[PDB]
Amino acid sequence: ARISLFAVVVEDMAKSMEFYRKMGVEIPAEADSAPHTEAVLDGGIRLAWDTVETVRSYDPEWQAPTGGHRFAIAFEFPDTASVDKKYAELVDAGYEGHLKPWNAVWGQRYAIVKDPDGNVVDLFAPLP
Amino acid sequence: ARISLFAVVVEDMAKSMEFYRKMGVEIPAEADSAPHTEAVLDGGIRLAWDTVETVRSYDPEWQAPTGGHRFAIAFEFPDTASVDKKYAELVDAGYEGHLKPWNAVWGQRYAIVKDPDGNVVDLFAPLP
Ligand SMILES: CC1=C(N)C(=O)c2c(COC(N)=O)c3n(c2C1=O)C[C@H](N)[C@@H]3O
Ligand SMILES: CC1=C(N)C(=O)c2c(COC(N)=O)c3n(c2C1=O)C[C@H](N)[C@@H]3O
Repeated sequence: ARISLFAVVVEDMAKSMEFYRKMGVEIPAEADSAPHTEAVLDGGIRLAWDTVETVRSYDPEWQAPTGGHRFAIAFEFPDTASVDKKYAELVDAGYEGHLKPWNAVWGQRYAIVKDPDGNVVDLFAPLP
Repeated sequence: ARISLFAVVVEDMAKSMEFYRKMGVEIPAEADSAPHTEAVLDGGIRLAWDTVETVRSYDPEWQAPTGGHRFAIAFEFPDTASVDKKYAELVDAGYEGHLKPWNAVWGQRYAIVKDPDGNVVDLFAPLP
């Protein structure tokens, strides 16, 4: 078997797409009306989003979680200043800043925001 | 920016690695002792796991969620019978089967298991 796709459950497709569009993700046209949307990553792994309605049609037991994230999506920037700047742009836009940029022990400038559903999105670049 | 990595928070690295090894993922040697492990996917996107201890060193607010998944990892199989068989192998091994194989409305044989931490893992193949 091969990992082909990572999927995220969204309360509101259009609101989630606004966020991922801003992150730079290539979002299919008209995705705001879709029950399921896919973005294509290098190598052809897919990032997909499904509405809650969609999920409950085959997985009615689904309920949102509460509390911390089990997962994160990490976006790489071409330099460390770009991390700080994008963090600032996202907070401005009203997105939740979770952890302001810092120099991480593992050698990257790092910062953490949340998507509209509260999913963890990491911003990073390698340290000089 | 580019999506570079997807990260999962694990309570027990060795137990999570046993699971992902069984799914076919190429796991670095000695990963059971690591605070952070990465697997490489086509195109060079990384799948990473971090221990809870690791996460709390910079994100002490982290707590596990409760209830449903916000995310899933989807593995593709070369044919639909392989879905049923792998589902069975995983349940045998003691992993939680969440939804037994079915023919999904979107045109795939599909099944859902949970990893040791309760994360959702999809098994699928396209329908003839
Ligand atoms: C409308 C629709 C699709 N057109 C689709 O392709 C798909 C996939 C594809 O999944 C895979 N793995 O390729 C999955 N869902 C869907 C879905 O609802 C809902 C599921 N969450 C599932 O992931
Ligand atoms: C020990 C260790 C690393 N060697 C490492 O490389 C890394 C990354 C790399 O992340 C990126 N994006 O490349 C991230 N963490 C770590 C970490 O703890 C902990 C974080 N959760 C973070 O994701």
